[PDB]
Amino acid sequence: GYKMKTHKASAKRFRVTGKGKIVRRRAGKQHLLAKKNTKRKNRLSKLIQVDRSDYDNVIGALPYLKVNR
Amino acid sequence: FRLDNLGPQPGSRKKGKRKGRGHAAGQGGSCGFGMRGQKSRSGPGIMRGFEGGQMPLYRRIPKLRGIAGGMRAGLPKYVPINLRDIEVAGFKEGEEVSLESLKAKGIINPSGRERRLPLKILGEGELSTKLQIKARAFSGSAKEKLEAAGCSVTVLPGRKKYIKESVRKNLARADEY
Amino acid sequence: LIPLPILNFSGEKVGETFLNLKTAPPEKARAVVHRGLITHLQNKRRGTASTLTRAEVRGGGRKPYPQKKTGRARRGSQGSPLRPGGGVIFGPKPRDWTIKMNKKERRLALSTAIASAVGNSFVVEEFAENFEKPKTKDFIAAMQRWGLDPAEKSLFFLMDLVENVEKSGRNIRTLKLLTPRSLNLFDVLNAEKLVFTEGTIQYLNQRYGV
Amino acid sequence: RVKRGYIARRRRKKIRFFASSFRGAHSRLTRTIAQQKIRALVSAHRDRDRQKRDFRRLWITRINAAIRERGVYYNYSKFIHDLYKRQLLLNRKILAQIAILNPNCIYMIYNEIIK
RNA sequence: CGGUAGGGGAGCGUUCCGUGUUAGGGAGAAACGCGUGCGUGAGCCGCGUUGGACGAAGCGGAAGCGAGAAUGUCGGCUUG
RNA sequence: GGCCAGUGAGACGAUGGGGGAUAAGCUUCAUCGUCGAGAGGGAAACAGCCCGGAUCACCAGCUAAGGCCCCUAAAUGACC
RNA sequence: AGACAACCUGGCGAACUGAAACAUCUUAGUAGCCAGAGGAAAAGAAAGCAAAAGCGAUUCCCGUAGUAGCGGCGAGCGAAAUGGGAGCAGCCUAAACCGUGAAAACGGGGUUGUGGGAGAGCAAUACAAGCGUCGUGCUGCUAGGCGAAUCAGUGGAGUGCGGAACCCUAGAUGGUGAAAGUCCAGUAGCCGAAAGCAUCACUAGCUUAUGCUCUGACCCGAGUAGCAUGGGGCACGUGGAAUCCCGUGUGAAUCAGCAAGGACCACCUUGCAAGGCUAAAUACUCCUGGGUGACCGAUAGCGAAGUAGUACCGUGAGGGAAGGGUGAAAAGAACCCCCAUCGGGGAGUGAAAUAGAACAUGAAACCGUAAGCUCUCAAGCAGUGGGAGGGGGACCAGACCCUGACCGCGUGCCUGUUGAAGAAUGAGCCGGCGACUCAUAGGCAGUGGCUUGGUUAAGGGAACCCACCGGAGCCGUAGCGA
Repeated sequence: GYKMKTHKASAKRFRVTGKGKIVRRRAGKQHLLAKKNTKRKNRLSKLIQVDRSDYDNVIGALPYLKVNR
Repeated sequence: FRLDNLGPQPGSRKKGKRKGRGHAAGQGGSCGFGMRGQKSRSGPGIMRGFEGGQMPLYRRIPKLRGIAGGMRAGLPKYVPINLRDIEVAGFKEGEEVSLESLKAKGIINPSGRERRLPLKILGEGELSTKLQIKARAFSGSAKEKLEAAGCSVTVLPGRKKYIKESVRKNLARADEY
Repeated sequence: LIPLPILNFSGEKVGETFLNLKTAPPEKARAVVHRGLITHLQNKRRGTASTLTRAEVRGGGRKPYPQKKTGRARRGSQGSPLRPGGGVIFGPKPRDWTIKMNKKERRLALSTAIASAVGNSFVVEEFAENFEKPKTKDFIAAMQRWGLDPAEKSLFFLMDLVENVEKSGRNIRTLKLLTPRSLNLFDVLNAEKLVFTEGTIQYLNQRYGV
Repeated sequence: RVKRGYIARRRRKKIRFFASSFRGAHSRLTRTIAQQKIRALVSAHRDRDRQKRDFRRLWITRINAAIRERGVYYNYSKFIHDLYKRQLLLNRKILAQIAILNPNCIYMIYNEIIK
């Protein structure tokens, strides 16, 4: 019948890492980079966990990716 | 067991709660949806992932890198098999190890790609019992384990790429010792 | 485990023919065979039921009277479901579902039903039939001599389905013949009295071993 | 799979039979039979707690009116002064009952409260 | 051990189905009306100079499953 | 943490203030009490004030707030 | 020619909607309109997929897969290849060449792809298969035929109950005063067609036809492909934009070639466009013939159980109802009285006449009549607690039921608010109809089945369900990085 469709606008932003947790790329990097600090530009260059609110929001908005909790 | 005396265990089948059948039932009246709003009205309601007019969670985050470029994603090109899959197996001292051996034994069950990704033997775990492996290429540590066990190790060349005769000529010119 | 006598047209106690099946564990049995039964007679069902919703009836798709200036409700259809002239809400669509039950749970349901069938003197046992002139009198006479009433709803099944017992057995209501081609659970869990043959007790031990 | 029923009429006929002697459309008319069942039962609640309270009040004023027949200024409070000093544990205002069912015996009660 | 919005646990009832061509039933079933009975209650059980052929319980399942509201709606009958 | 809801209109009273005219049962905040979601008693009646937190029964007793001439239960109580 | 419910093809072709606005997009090439046509239609026999390994026309199902992608990279849209099944079937034509005719045609030849065909020469004969008015053949259908086995007692009637017997190749069903294996029609089984239709098997007969060597010359579908533009559609919204088809304009090569393999070039691989035709699997019901139903039972089920698309409304397009059940058998009331009828009472039929034609059970609102208690100095959401007086049957006679002198207390119910007796909303009343439901997926919880990891989908099956196959796929086994 009707399969659920994977939301592509968040599948390109979120990712599972083996143990089963959503990670994400930090924002504020491809715009006005001289104005910032190198401390900021490698603070905003790493991928981190998403917090539990929007870890449980998009877990049902992106169904086919095997995330526990 | 007769047709009479059969009955399910408790907890196996709960009753589906019916809504709007009385306030003593639990979800009477507004059927458990408060008073008003989009959560009480009938229809599709709210898109999941929508922040109420705020720019959402997914739009404020930049796209993942190769998925931003549209580059083809990282994809497994072999079957990763450790030596822990080989010791716990019932392979005895005289036994061949190949694709159909690991399929027919009960270690790998490959279905989606029987055609593309052959095999690879990795390093974690030991292998005390010697064998005769004719499978695809190895890691350096797994070559150290299998050559440390004194077993017959054989790499298998899978496919031959098509090299153009001027590229094969330019590469055959490079044989200058 | 427990033996059982092999009867005939005479009725001696020759042979053993042990019935060793794959039983369900205790406290877990009646939920398993209840589950296989309830999907047997749930899967036996069919759609066969229909009703016309608001979008199908030949009632009006018009506004019968305007929105205001009339002391009467806002009724915008004559085939509205609030009005008993047609149109229903949430009635039965003709649904042809698929309730799948596991194989080795259903085989264990059959093995638990036949496993609980024997032991409480509900199984006597035959081995052969040779019925020239099939006429249902030696059938009900052998049925009487084996200790089975024709009205007490017995059931029994035979290998290879010889035609002269299908011909002499299909008229009495209380029993119907089966075969390993057509061995169900609901027809065999009537469980009043039920017999086997040697090809069915050794086919039945051949399949549901240990 | 039509499901026309009769259970609203037994559900409703029981409440119909409870609402007898309600003087008019409170005893005949269903959409008021319900709320008279309801209001009759809460009337039974508050009039039960206040029948405990109300009979307490009635026995207080009844034994007060019994004690005040002496003429000399002996109130109801002084009857409890010398009803608990002379150790009589909890006659429970049923001396307001034998104060009229046995007036010589309540005269023996009070005339032994004096001594 | 008060309780609105709300959450969880446990149950009653209805029509159909398996047992079921069930027990029972023109020696009166269902209905309709009745109770000095029993339950926390949804309800059960019992009685009927009414009615005239169906249909329990138990163990289970499935719902067009439960009414006092929608200027609801369809019939009947009031008020003035 | 997992699953899964509502709520996001508050109101008055005391204190701390701003707006006002130190006017509003006015408006906005900060801590608290009640109502909301709280029955009963006192307040004549009367959401927010005081006592007080209702599982149920009793034709039981003792009390808090508050009262003891009559309506309406208890002192036409005592002494300044 | 006209008609045809739905499916199918071709053309015109939206908009409300979703994006929380909206224009790109979606809804959607859906609805609608027109045309055509058959029981199926379309497509269909590689100028094809694929990737150095291979498959062999088209269609449909499971799967890959909600993957690769596409997209104000928003809302959303979403393949294909590998794999597993259902069903299988391939054939005619143009050109080069000979012959007749001023061409245009005609008759032979040839229609193929790790290339053929034409031209020249050598051999060689019959195996197999295709098509088919025609009539003998077969089964099936459109009429039907034979077809087993019991009485008696019971309150109207027996099929139910109790007592005595039997059939079964028949105990499916419908009816018969009442429920049936033995009462009837039937059924199981055995039979049966003058005539027509259909199913495959004969037949006078037409046909398909063969192998080798040389020969790059001659041919292999031209205003066509390609290109510059304007686009459409392939999941792909002009993007690197390929494949496919069109509008204007330019405009090739024949096999030593041309096209495709996701701009394009080189090599290789694959195929041979610019010519047509084909059954099957496949989708649906205005229907037809069988079998079913945890489908309905007169507010339901078709709108329609009678005049049903009827009465009625509208100029018209069109909208659109409602009304079932006396009995088993009318046995439907002879006759007498009231009397102009309608109706009523006797009598008669019936088991029932309180089953009388408004006729089956008949509830509530509503209207009444009779019996018990009680109201005309009385303020009240009509109650409730206490209960004066009175009445009724009674047996655990103290109990139970009905009435209510008087006192205390008590601001209808829902909605929905900070707050509703509210003079905020709603309902004249009574009875019915009337609302978190269904399909498919993700996630979690609870109960199971296996852990020699688990489980099948499509599909096959004694008509369906089903035993048993069917390991395709899916999930967990390895992660990190773009």
